Formats: sequence, C-alpha cells, structure tokens
Amino acid sequence: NISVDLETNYAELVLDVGRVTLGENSRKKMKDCKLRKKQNESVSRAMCALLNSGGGVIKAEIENEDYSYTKDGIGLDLENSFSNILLFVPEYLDFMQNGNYFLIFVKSWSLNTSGLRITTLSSNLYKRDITSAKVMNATAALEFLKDMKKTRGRLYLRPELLAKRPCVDIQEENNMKALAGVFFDRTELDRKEKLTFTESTHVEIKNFSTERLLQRIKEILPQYVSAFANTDGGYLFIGLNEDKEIIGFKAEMSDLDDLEREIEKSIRKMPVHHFCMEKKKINYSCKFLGVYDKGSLCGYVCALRVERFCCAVFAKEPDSWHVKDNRVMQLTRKEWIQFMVEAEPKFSSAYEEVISQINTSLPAPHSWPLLEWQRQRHHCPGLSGRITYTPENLCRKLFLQHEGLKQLICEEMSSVRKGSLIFSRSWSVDLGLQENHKVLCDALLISQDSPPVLYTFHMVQDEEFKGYSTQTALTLKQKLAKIGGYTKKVCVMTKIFYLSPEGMTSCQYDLRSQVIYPESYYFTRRKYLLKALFKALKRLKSLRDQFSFAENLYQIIGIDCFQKNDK
Amino acid sequence: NISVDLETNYAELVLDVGRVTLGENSRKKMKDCKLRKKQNESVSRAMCALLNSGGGVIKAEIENEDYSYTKDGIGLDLENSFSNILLFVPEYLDFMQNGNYFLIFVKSWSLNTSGLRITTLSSNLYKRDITSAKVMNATAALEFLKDMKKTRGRLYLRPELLAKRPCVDIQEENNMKALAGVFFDRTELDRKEKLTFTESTHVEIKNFSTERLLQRIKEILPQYVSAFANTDGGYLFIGLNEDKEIIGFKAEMSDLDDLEREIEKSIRKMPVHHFCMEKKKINYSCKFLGVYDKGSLCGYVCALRVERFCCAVFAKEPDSWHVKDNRVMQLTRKEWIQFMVEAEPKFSSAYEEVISQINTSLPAPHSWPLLEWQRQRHHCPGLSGRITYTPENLCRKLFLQHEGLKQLICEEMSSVRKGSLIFSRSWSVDLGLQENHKVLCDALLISQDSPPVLYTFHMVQDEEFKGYSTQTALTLKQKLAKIGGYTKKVCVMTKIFYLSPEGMTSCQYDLRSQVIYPESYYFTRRKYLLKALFKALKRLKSLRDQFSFAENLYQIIGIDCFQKNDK
Amino acid sequence: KPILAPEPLVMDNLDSIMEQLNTWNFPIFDLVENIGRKCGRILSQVSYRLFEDMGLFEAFKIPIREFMNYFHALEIGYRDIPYHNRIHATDVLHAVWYLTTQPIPGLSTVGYVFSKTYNVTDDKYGCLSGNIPALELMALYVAAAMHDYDHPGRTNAFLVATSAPQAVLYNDRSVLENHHAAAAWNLFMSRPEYNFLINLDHVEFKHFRFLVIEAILATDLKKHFDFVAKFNGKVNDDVGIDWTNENDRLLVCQMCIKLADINGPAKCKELHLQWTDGIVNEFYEQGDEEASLGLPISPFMDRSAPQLANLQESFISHIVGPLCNSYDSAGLMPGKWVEKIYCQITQHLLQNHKMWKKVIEEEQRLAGIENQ
Amino acid sequence: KPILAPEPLVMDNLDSIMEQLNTWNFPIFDLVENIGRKCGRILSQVSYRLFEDMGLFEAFKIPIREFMNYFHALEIGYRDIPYHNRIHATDVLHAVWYLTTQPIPGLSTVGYVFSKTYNVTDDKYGCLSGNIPALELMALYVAAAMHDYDHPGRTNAFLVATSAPQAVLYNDRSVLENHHAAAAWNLFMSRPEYNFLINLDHVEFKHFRFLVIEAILATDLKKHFDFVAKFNGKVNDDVGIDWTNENDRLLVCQMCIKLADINGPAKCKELHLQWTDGIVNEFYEQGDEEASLGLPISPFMDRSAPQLANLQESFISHIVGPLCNSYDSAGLMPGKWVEKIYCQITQHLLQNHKMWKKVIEEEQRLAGIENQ
Ligand SMILES: O=c1c2cnccc2cc2n1CCc1c-2[nH]c2ccccc12
Ligand SMILES: O=c1c2cnccc2cc2n1CCc1c-2[nH]c2ccccc12
Ligand SMILES: [Mg+2]
Ligand SMILES: [Mg+2]
Ligand SMILES: [Mg+2]
Ligand SMILES: [Mg+2]
Ligand SMILES: [Zn+2]
Ligand SMILES: [Zn+2]
Repeated sequence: NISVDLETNYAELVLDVGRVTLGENSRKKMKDCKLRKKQNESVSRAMCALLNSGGGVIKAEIENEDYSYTKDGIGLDLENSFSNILLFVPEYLDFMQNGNYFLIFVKSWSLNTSGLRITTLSSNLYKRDITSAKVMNATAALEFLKDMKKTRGRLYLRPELLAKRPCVDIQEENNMKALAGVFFDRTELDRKEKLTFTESTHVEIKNFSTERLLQRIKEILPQYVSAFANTDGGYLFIGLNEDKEIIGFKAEMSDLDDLEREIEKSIRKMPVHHFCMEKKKINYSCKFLGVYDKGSLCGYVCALRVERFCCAVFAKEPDSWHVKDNRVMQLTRKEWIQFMVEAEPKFSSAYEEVISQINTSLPAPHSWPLLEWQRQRHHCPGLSGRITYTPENLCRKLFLQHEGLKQLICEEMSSVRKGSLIFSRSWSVDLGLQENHKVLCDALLISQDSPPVLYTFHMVQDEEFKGYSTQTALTLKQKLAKIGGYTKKVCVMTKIFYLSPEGMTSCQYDLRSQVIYPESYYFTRRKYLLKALFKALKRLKSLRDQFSFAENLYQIIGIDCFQKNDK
Repeated sequence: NISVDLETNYAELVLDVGRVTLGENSRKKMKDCKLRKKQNESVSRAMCALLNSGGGVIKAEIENEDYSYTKDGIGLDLENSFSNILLFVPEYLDFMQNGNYFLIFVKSWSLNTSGLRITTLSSNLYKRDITSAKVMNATAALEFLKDMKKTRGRLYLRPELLAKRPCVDIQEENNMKALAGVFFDRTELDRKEKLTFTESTHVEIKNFSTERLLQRIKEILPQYVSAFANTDGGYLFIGLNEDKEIIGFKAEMSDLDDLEREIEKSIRKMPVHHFCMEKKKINYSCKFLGVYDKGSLCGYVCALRVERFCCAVFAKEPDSWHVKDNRVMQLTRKEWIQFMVEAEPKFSSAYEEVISQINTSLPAPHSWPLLEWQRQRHHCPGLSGRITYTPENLCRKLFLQHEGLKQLICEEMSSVRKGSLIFSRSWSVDLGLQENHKVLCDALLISQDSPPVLYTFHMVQDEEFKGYSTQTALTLKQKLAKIGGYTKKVCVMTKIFYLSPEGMTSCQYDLRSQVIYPESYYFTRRKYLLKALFKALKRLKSLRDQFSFAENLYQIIGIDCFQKNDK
Repeated sequence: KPILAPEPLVMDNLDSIMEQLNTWNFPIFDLVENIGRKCGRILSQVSYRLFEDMGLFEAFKIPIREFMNYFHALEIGYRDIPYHNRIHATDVLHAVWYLTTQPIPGLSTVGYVFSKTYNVTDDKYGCLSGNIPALELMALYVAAAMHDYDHPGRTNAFLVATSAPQAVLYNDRSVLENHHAAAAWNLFMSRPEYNFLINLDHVEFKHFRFLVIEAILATDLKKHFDFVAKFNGKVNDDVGIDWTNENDRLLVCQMCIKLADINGPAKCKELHLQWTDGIVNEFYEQGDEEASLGLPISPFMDRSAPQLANLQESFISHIVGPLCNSYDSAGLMPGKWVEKIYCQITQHLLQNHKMWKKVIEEEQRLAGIENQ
Repeated sequence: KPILAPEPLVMDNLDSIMEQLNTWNFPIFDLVENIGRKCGRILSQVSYRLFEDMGLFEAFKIPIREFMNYFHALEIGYRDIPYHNRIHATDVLHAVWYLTTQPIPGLSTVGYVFSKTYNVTDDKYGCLSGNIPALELMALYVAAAMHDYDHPGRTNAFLVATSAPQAVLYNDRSVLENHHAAAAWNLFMSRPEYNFLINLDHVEFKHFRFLVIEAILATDLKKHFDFVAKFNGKVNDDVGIDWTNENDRLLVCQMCIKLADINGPAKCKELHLQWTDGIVNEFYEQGDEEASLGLPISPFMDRSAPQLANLQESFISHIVGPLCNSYDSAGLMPGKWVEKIYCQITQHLLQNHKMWKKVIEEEQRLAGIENQ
C-alpha cells in the first residue's frame, strides 16, 4: 500500500511507494508483467494523490541493485502514466535520485483554462462511440457532467411523434436498432443463420467462446452497460461470431439461472449519480434464446437490452485520490462529482481587485505596489528601507521586550536585497492548526530569492519544536498552492532559534542545510507569493493586520473596509 | 480535392469528397493502404471544415458496388478520425445512405466548457515529454498559447545564479544535459565507445542506418526541433545505436555540406509565431564530428542543439479548415492563433440579460416570456391568440394591400399549435446578403415542431427564386448556429408562393417534399431559436422591430433603450 | 406647534378587522371607511398593530408615544392625491409584513423576532422573520411606511422633462425617491419628540438609517431590470441566498419591498380594480397638467382616449410578471402544500392578466369589425 | 441685479503668460498676482482663452457675452476658502485642457475639433481631441469648471457625521458632488442671460447636461477604486478603449477629470508645495470646527500635532499612484519619444514621493533617537 512517511525531515507530504524497478532497459527486461503493472499503478496513485492535495514528494526505493538515472532513464510505462495525467510534464514534476532512493517532486494541481479542479486516473464513465465503448477522459467527463447538472437531469425527446418525412429508400442507424429490436423479441434461433444488421451505436456483438463465461461477463459487462446507459441505450448480444453467423454458447439449463443472477448482481453493483428529482434505477431486461440447429438445441444466446438513463452511470468508482490526514484515500463519488461540477468560488471586491491587479509588471517599472506598504519606515538602524516588518504593532511590542530579538532580526535580514517578514503570535493558529504555548512568536520572510522561511522563536532549553515547525511549514505550503492560488513551485524552509535571558543565538535548527530540493524550487517570485498570502489569509478568515495599507487616509476620504466578507 | 456541391437542393453546405469505400470488412480488406489513408484524410478535412463554418453535409459516392450500411457499418479508421475530432459523436453526426451516396450531417461546433472556439485536425505544435516528442492536442495547445499570450512572451529564469544547495551526490536531468553539452563540444569520437548519459527531456538519440538519410532527416527533424524549442531546448544526436555505442553514419565529405544546407532549409521553413516585442529566430547550431576507429574515420555523427524559444514553434501550419466562399480552404496561422487565443466577445446588458434568462423553464410553468409579446392581438379572424405576427407595422402594411396575402397566411398558420412568424422586406439584406428586388417580402415561422420555414413571396410569373430562397435559408442556418449561439441541430426549410393580381395560390416550391433529413433535425425548441434569432440580429446590427415588447410603458417609467450598442 | 398625535393613542372601534390582517386580500378600504376618513389615521394605526404583533416595541425598547407621534406626522405629510397617498403606504406596509412573516414552504430558519402566533413547530415552513435579524426587519417596515412621502403626483420623467426645481435639485437621478427619503428623514430629525429610536446605539442608528435609505431608493422602477437580473444571477448560478452574507439579506429586503410596492395585480379582482382606478386617475391628472403646458400628451395619460386595459396588461406582463417569477424561482413566495404547493399570489396575477387579455381581445375585435 | 460681468470682456494686461499655457507646470499663482486678486476673474479669463483656443465658440456658435456672464457668476460663487476655491477650479480646467489637447505617443486619431496649432502632420502622436467629439470635450471642460462650486470647506465624512442639513438633503450619498452639480446648474438655469447654450438642439442639450453631471459626480474619492478597477478591466483583458463605443469615451473623460482633479503631486515642487499648504490649511480649519463641537479630532486635521508628510506620502502612494499607473497602462499619458518615451508627469510624481519619503525617514529617525 501507500503510507505517509512520518520520519523525513522534509517540510512536505512524502509518500512511500515501496520498492520499484527503474531504468528503461530494466523496466522492459523485467520478467514479471503483473508486478510491473502493480508498481506502475502504485506510483500513479501516489502521484494523483499528491496532485490533488497541495504538493508532495514520492519516495521509492530502487529495487534493482545497479541504477544510475544518468544512463538508464526512468522507463516507458511510467512516462506514459505521467504524461496521461498531466498535460505538460516538466511543469509539474522533477526527478532526483538520492543514493538508494528515487524522488519525484510533485507540484500542486492548479486551475487552468481547461476548467478542471482535480486530476483523475480514470473517470470510469464510459461513452458509446460509433462502434466502440470508450472511457471518457477528463474534459469529456467534465462537459458531460456539467451538461447533465445544468438541466437537473438529461433531456430526451420521447416518442411523441415520428417526423413526417418524404417517401424514399433511406438507410440509417434506426434501421439497425429496429432490426435488433425484432431480434430481441424473437423466440428461437436457427443455428448457423445470418444476421441482417451489424454493430452500431445501439448494437454490440460479442463472441466469447470461453469455457467459464462467468468471470468474463462479470468483468466486461459493466463497461458496455455504462456505455449504453450514457448514450441512447441499446442491445448487447453474446453468442455470435465475427461473421455474424449465429453460434451461441454451449451452456445447459440450471446454468442460465446462475448466469442471469450474476448479470443481475454485476449490474446492481454499478454506481450511479442522479441530478434529477426522482431516483430511478438502471432499467434493462435480460433474456435467453435457443439456437436450435435442426430439432436439437445447439446452445444458447444471451440477449441484453439497456435503456437510456437520466443521469450518469459509472462502471466503477472514479479513480481520484488524495491524502486526507494520512493513509492516502480514494475520493468518494459525491466528492468527486462535487469537484467536477460545482464552480470555483470567488467574490473579489474592487479594492482587493486593485490590490491584486497592482501586479501587472508590463515592460516598465509600474511603481506604487499597495501590498508592501508600511507606516513605520524605521526599523533595524543600519540599513535602508527595504524590509517591511508588516504587523507594525505586534513587531514593535515584540521588539520592546525580548532584547535579543531585534539584534537577531537585524543579523538575519542583512543579506536580503528586498523582502518582507510577517510576525505572529503563532502561525499555526492562523493556518488553522493546534497551537503550542511554548513558542514565543513566528515569522515569514518572503524575499526575491531564498524561498520563504518560517522562523520559530522560543525560550525553553529543553524541547526541539522540529515537529511544530515542520507541520507549520507543510501546511503553509499546501495553503499557498491550493487556496492562495500560487501557480509555481514552492517550498517553505524553516529555522528555529533560542532566545534565552540575554542570549540571542543558538539556532537550534536550519532546515536549508538538511534537505536538498531540485534547482527550480529556489527561485520564487515575491509578488505572487504576496498575493497568494493575501488570498489564503482571507479565505482562512485570519487576515487582520498583515499587509498594513494604513486607513487614516481612507477614514478621512470615506472609503470603507475591505474584508471580513459578511457586510 | 474537395469542392462545394452547387447543384443540390439542400439548404446547406454540401461538400463532395469523391469516391469512398465503406463498410468495416471492405475498408479492412481494401488492398491499398495509401488510397485508404488518402480517403480518410479527405473525409476528415471535409468534416473539420463543416464543423468550423456553421453546419453542412458531407456527400461521398459509394465506391464499392455492394454496400448496405445495415450490415456493413462504416469502418474503423473513419470512426477513429470522427472520435478524435469530436468529444461526443452522436451529438454532432448523423449517417444516412441514400441510394448511391453516403451522407454525413454535421452540426456546427458550439462553445463548450473546454473553451475551444474551433476544431483542428492537428495543432502541429510538438511538446517534449520525458523522452518522447508528442504533438499537443486541442486543450494542451489552448493552454500553451493562452499562457504565452498572457505574458506577452514566455518566461525564463536565465542563469543569473545557481541555487546555493548542500553538498551531496545527487543525480538529476541537469547531469544528462551537462554531459551531452560536453559531448557537443568534443572534437573527435572513438568509434565504438560507450555513452555516459541517456535520453531525457533535453537529449534525443536517433540511429538512422539509412542509405539516403536526407529524406528521413528532412521529414523527421522539424518535429524534434519543435519539441525542443517548446520546452527547454536540448540536443539531438544522429549516429548512435540503441545500445549507446557510437557508430555514426557512413558519409563522406561534400555530402556533409549538402546535408547541413538541407538541415538549414528544413529548419528555416518551420513556422513560428511571436507574442513578444522583438522577433528573433530559432537559434541553434549544427556540427559534425568524426568517429575515428583506430586512425581511420569510420563515418560521422551529426550533433544538433536547439535553444529554448520565446514563443510558439510549429512543425507545419495547423490543420484547421473552413469553407470560405467555395473551395474549402485551410485556416491561416494568424487566423488559427486568433481563434485559439482571443476571448469570446459579449456585452449582455441587464435588459437583454433578463430577456434571455426568461428561458429558465424549471419544473413549473414560469409564465410571462418577454420575447413573444405583441400589442395587436387580433390577426387572422378565425383563430385564438397563438401566432405573434411580429413586426406589427410591416405586417399590417403588407396585409392592407396584397389581398391574397392575409388569406394565404391564415391558410398556412392553421396547423400550428404555437409559433411566431416574422416578416421583412427582404431577409437577405437583414442577413447581410445581396438583395433582389423582384421579391415582395419574406417570413420566418418558428413553431414547436416543424423546423423553421422561410416563406418567399413574389408576383412575377417568369422566374423561380430557388437560388435566392436556398441561399437565404443557408445563411440563416449558419448565422443561427454560429452567431446566435444555438446549440442543437437545425435546418431552415423553404417555400415559395406566387401572389398574382387576385391569385393567392400556386406554391411554386416546397422544400420539405424535396429533401430528406435525419430524424432529429425535425424537432427544434422554439425558445432557444428565439434567443438565437435575437442575438444573431443584434450581432448583425439589424435588430429593429422584431420582438416588439412595446415601450409605451418604458417611456413612461423612464427605462432606456436596449440595443444599438454605441451608447 | 408640531403635529403630536390624536388624544387617544390606539383606537378601539376599528377592531374585528385588524385581526383578519394576515390575509393577502386585506379589506383595506373597509378599514378606511371604518377609521375616520376626514383626518386620516390609517397608516399610524396599522403600523402600531403590526409592530405590537412583531413585539418590536420590546425587542428595541421603543416608546409608543413618540412612535405614534412620528407616524402621525408622516401620514399627515402624505399628499392627498388619487394613488400615491397614505392608503398606498399602508398597503405596502401590510404587504411587506405579510411577505416577511408568513410560512414559506421549503425554508430553513436559523436577536431575531417572529410574528405573534405563527404556529411554528414543523420543519416544512420557514418565515423570513427567522432568517433576518429584527433590526433589518424594522428597517424594512419603516422604509415601507415612508417611501412615497410628499409625493407630488407626477412621474420621474415628467419632473425631469419640464425641469422642475425638485428635478434639478437631484440632478435627474432618482428624483422622487431621493426626495421621499430626504423629506421623511428631515421630518424625523426635526423635533425631539419624534425620536422613537432613542434606545438604539450609535452604530445601530447608522446602520438603520443606511438600510432604510437603501430600501426606499430600491423602489425606483428605472432600476427594475437591474434588480431582477441581479436576483436571477444570485439564485440561478450561485449557491443561492446565503442567509449569513449581509449583502444577500440586503438584496432580499430590497426585492421584497420592490414586490410589495406593486401588488395591485396580485390581490382579488376588486382590490385590483380599485388600485387601477386610482393609478389611472393620477395619470389623467398629470396628462391634464402636461397638456396645459403645451407638451405632447404622454402615452396612457389622456382622459379623452384612454387605453387602460393596454396599460394594465403591459404592466402585468413586463414588470410584475418577471419580478414574481424571479422572486418565486428563489422559493420565497409564501404558499402551502396540497395533498403540490398552492401560491395564491401567482394565481391572482394570472387570473387578472387573463381578464385583461379578454378585455383587450374583445375591444380590439369590435374595433376591427366596425372600422372595416 | 444678477452678476453680469466686468465692463471689458477680455482683459489685455494678463498677456505673455496665457501664451505659455501649454506647459504642465503652468505659473498659475503668478497669474493670480497678475489679475486683480480683489474681485477674482481668473477662471473666467482662463476659460475664455481655452475655449477660443479650441475654437469652440465657432463649432457651437456660442455668444461670448453670455459665456463670460455665466462663468463670472460661477467664479463669484466659489467660496473663499484655502483650497477649494476658484484657483483650484482653474487648475483643474487647465489640467483637463492639457490632458485632452496635447500629443500622446502611440495614438490613433480618427465634428471633432483640435487645439490651436498642435503641429499635427506626423502619424506618431495623437491627441484626445481627435478621438472625442467636440460636444463631449466642451462638456468635460464645463464640468471641470463647475465641479467644486460653493464648496463648504469640509469633507463628505464631516457633513455626514454631524448630520448637516446638506447631508440629510442628499441621503449621505455623494453629498458634496451632488450639491456642486445641483447648485451650478441651478445658477445656470436661473437667468436668461447666462444661457450660453442657446444654439444647441434639445437632444444636444440633454446629452450635454447628462455628460456634465456625470463628469462632476465622477470626482468623488469614495468611487476611486471602482473607477480604477473598471479602467483596469477595460484595457487589460478587453480589446482596450474602443473609441467608437460611447461608454468607453465616457469612462475616458471620467478618468481624465479624476486625474486632473488631483494633480498637485504631479507638477514641479513649488506648485506642489503651495497646493499642499492650501489643502492642509483647510484640514486644520475643519479640525478646529470639529473640536469646537466636541467630536474627536480626525486624523491629520490637528494644527497642534501635524503629520503633513505622512498625509502627502500616503496620498501619493495610495490614490494618485495607482491612478496614474492605470491611466498610463492604457497609453494615454502625454509624452514624447527620446532618441524611449519621457513622461514628465510620472517623473514629477516619483520625485515628489521620494522627497516626502526623505522627510518621513528623517523625522522618524530623529524621533527614534531622541525618544530613546
Ligand atoms: O397598473 C399599475 C398598477 C396596478 N395596480 C396597482 C398598482 C399599480 C401601479 C402602477 N401601474 C402601472 C403604471 C405605474 C404603476 N406604478 C408606477 C410607478 C412609476 C411609473 C409608472 C407606474
Ligand atoms: O495631499 C493632497 C493634495 C496635494 N496636492 C494637491 C491636491 C491634493 C488634494 C488632496 N490631498 C490629500 C487629502 C485630500 C486631497 N483631496 C481630497 C478630497 C477629499 C478628501 C480628502 C482629500
Ligand atoms: Mg415612488
Ligand atoms: Mg410606492
Ligand atoms: Mg469635491
Ligand atoms: Mg476638485
Ligand atoms: Zn438521475
Ligand atoms: Zn516570440
């Protein structure tokens, strides 16, 4: 199975997928196709789960003894799965071999032009093409479900009238459907007789010259039933050959009953989701016809008819995963359809609209950004005005007492071209998490280079707070990417300090010199990070004093507040 | 080639694709793969062209002597192409065999959740997956182009600094890129030596043990160049084998020059589209290395490096077609990218917004629709109030004189449960077309059943006006589907009458008893048709008096006008 | 000097009719004949009864003396014209009190205040007095009381056309509604004995004033389609009416008063006919004064060539129709289940429209016959 | 009885300065010292000169006598306060005349009317007088002239807080702007000799009145972020400014006057300092009158503890900054090519902001040192 890796010093979700062969030649040469497919589906489950829930990292132990990745690649089934889930691969993945492990750093799935909100390995909604039953991909299923939800059901044009047309010898699909219909009501079949119709969008024919015929039906029937129930219904005949000569399967009575019961259970186990007022079920009808040769019964032929449905009909639950708390779980049908159908929520008042569209940055300076403004322009004496100590009332309070703290912050922000650190009594509570009282304060430095750090200060020379800082950095990463709408690669580093009674040193932990990331995780943008932080704090209902933009001017002008969306 | 069929009595675009085999067994058994592929691409061009420009009908002559379509199907390559272009097939296509022809009725491509505005057989924008160069599908190309257009270019993080990381033996794709880079600057190759890197998102290796090697390069190189130029650039080495042992191709000097020149032309013929201020070109560099075995030259190896680009790079022009006037033509690169990138335009003032959202029709009556209102509620004495003679000032004028006209209209609207016919001096001018003065008036009856008719009246016992009426019905169909935003299957029938000096009869033409359509083209909706007519007239700048909704009440209340969008 | 009140506060002879005040077809004119029609005390009495029903005299600790003082000054202020008079204000007040304190099938109730009995034990009917705080409801009631105050008897377009002083004073942007709100609040703040909001906080009073002005300005028919389209785009594509978000509650009160204002063609045929007589008489008066100036006589305002049926049918089809459909698609029209749900208001509306379309067809056909 | 005009229409002694009137740093106070400062005739003279420059006296056939009559009555009407006086109106008029009749690199010119010389032969510079009809431009000029008329010397928030009569008359919704538009148009319509629009049609006059009221109401700073966001959403995601669609031209004139109103921190340092002195003196007066009533003294309006640099820096950063960035991203700020394009206005704005941030840092550091 797949389990979260709780003993890694990464500030991220680290899924452990077990042992996995790698290299293209060795994935090919692997003399066990079943284990190969199992490994592939495991890695793909992990990747989908990390895409649906913030970021992450997939950790797999290199199974074969000799691997390099600079002369072996990854594989060709793994690459196929990766490219199937993601549109553009190098925008979402980064591969890194670290000794005896192969790591895959997964960005978070971001809303794009397609309109998708999650990623699914397979929707399991089958649609009926002209002759073949194919599974709907992401955009097909999206449009299908949105269309069905728009009309609170699915429209039909039930036989109120046949169109008064001219007289002419015309041939259409309705001919094949009607011929198959008269076939369905036929009472006995001459063995080795020819058919007058072929397979179309309402007619599928299957040979199945198998001795068992129970497992094959139980495993293939739901996809054809879901194909028919999603486009116009139709008939399924089992017992013909590829030349339409009636042959039937050689089965005897007392088997027909168990086979019919198996068909019944295999259809009643198929999921379904109604957008309509009432809640019907999959209306169909089984039937068994004899294939009398001369006066004897050469076998039987199974005829099955499925009617058009009012709403969706899955062949299985949708393959969509996410890591809820730990022990990565599959999305439920209600949650999956909720992610697919329901819109994205947003208000975007005009004040916040301008505070966001201050981020144009066309080929020109475009000065005056409203998110990095601060009234007290004088902290940390030896320096210029380039570090906005944001809260301006928590920072001054915290710097008045705790004498070592101001000198520590000055030592820390010396090598920063331009940034803005944001204090707090506890970031864990601001991010909706359990608090611990031993921590003095926190901070969040967001500079041009140097991905965002999370300083955790405290005065207790007994504990470590590594768990606290890592959980907080993890949740901040996930909140940024998911709620804040940051659409690039982020990693929240960490640092822990110890402020004793006149001791302003002893950094007890520096996460940057403990973990190695890919090359692109180190160059953030510092303006979209600020917008993401704004939006995440707003959606979390904890945007209070950060991002000052003082209102002594507004209160004079008369402009109102800008947040706490209940007024 | 493909040519519009000007001698058909359909009120539609009828493309003629020539002779085409049909039936699955005969398309399979056809002993000529080249002709089969040619026929398939021809039908697909026709289908894309009809999808991009209103509706249409594809007409192909059945090539094989014996075809039924009720026992032969269509094929399996044709179905593959159809399903590739369209998401849901039975929503857009209808097949009909009429004697010695096979007709395909194609709905018009309608804006859906995907955001696409046209359909393309192949974008020809290649992207580089982890190891393979694949062509972008519709949604991939859509997101790619929209992203590039948003930033007026394509962002990079040019080597200003390498990220200060810890010290550890880590392996990544940058290793393979750097090794291939040092390979590119190498001066001589030992024949039969091993490589230390494999192929990745920056490195592709090709064997090509061909005697010619010119045609193969000229036909395969542009897709790899477009793959590299669209994601991070990279190197292409030609002259290795599948085991990375350097072999090279056995070519001699005075061939290397012609081969380099062919590479140069094959790269300079590749299209490109810039969203940036300046207009660079595809920066690369060819180079040829010797493969010295012991002291002799065992051949050569061609190394090619492509740099990352600022904007799109096509391998060919995009496969997107449309029928402009006649002689169906391929979309140009500017027009294609304009359809893909630029938004849909719409204003939707609040008055028109309510006049449209009067079409809710939830499970309840929801009376008071504002589009079928009329002040003069008394025409055509023996009847109830169920046919809104819309203009109300052109209709009364036309009925005062032309004595036979009122009795004709009464005879005609007798068998109509509920409709609304809309007169005009000439619908051809209202739809932006050349007028002819011999026609008295026109009309447009839009009932529940009975798809919309186009009555053309005139008093000249010499001419026919079949061309006029068919052109007008054709353009009305296309305008409805494209501009009006009608998202179902429509067909504008026709009728021509003769109003002599006291002769109110002699219907000289009745298009319904001349052409046969599929079964679903006969049941329109009569409310979305009215909304579509409203929007089409508005966008055409000819919405004057149709859809009365009298304003003696508004002028009292004070509400303004509702159209002529320049105020 | 100021208008204080009648000597007895609440009169007793107008009983047995105020108790049948929870019916949509309230016999308002029988009450006008019941109360002394000389002075005019209908609005003050109806307001006292409705507030005492809602218990708002306790939930906000209001003195009844100054309450009656203010509302009597108000009802004295209403000009004595044929339609926009104190009877119209009382009708709108009763309609709002009905729409906000009666069972609404398919509702989800959540310092609120409910009506007198309301017999609320089930979980099938909610009332809007449970989804809307008491302050906002009192604001809606007071706004409905003073919403046509000091009406001149003309339309916005008339005052704008002749460039009346009151139309230049407001720059031709909601002339009448701004005038009503301003004059009513001015009269309120004028005296110290009209102050019946003495036990309100400062922020309470500011929010109350804001909501009252918003409700009054929302009844301008030039904003009709904007309000209707906004309500459509909030219960069609959104989650619906979030009863927590205050802008949603504000929009709900605005639409509630928009529909309680024009409710003539949603009552029985007799009340509807009387209101129609009033409105058309006022239109005729305006047409007289507008022909006296040499202006072209406006449509429907010609007492020599009336088109009353055309006016009322066009009105019911274009204004009251879509408004009721929008207010009902959000599931707010008060009704009952049937053994599926019977809405009396939409029924009355449809019946009145069908009557007018009978009269239209009959007159049209007869004219077409005679004219030949 | 009515204020007619001075005896000579156009004075001659104020020459050689009106010709240097096409410079963004116009020496306005030197002109005030040039014209007789006792009576006050700056606005009327500047208006005559600008209209004669644009030739609008011919394109609309306006009599100069009644023109001077009306504008002299206007300039007499402007209260004599430290900031919102006739000099401010003249400054806004000149700023609008500059922004709409000067070359704008990267424009596409299409009964229009251009400025006096404009030396227009090239295809690189357009002026807004070529994309905007003459009627709308005259409407913008007249609206800028009468936009702070009869200013009481307070803010909207002050009149709303103390519940002034003029704040109840307008229901606390753009009190000052509605008052200005109403009083100006009332004074215009008062006499028959002020009527300088005698040669306009009826629909012409109605559209002119509409545009003038719109421009005047657009200068309310409570609508600042709405206007800025609307202009952003029309030149960022749309095709841009369609010079055919009339709502686009209306939005352009509204933003042009919004920026011409607050243009102190976009001129040279001396003019900016003088305007700042004026505005802060008016704030101090309001603070005196607001402490006299017992209200808490508002921010920045305390003549005992001024925070002038804080006020001006916050203003330049929050209001004038984003407005200039929006007005420039649409490519409408007038500038010139350099051998890439040099915009004097944004330069002045940046320099003034840097000066204020010097003063802020210096005072802040000194206070931090002394306070210890
Ligand atoms: O037919 C009715 C009616 C019928 N029963 C009751 C109330 C009614 C109110 C009105 N009308 C139509 C005219 C009108 C009404 N209110 C206005 C407000 C402004 C301008 C025009 C109008
Ligand atoms: O600093 C300046 C300034 C500086 N130079 C020129 C003009 C200026 C105008 C203003 N302010 C800031 C305060 C303020 C101004 N106009 C208002 C309108 C309403 C409310 C507050 C204000
Ligand atoms: Mg009113
Ligand atoms: Mg009213
Ligand atoms: Mg002002
Ligand atoms: Mg001003
Ligand atoms: Zn269903
Ligand atoms: Zn480019």
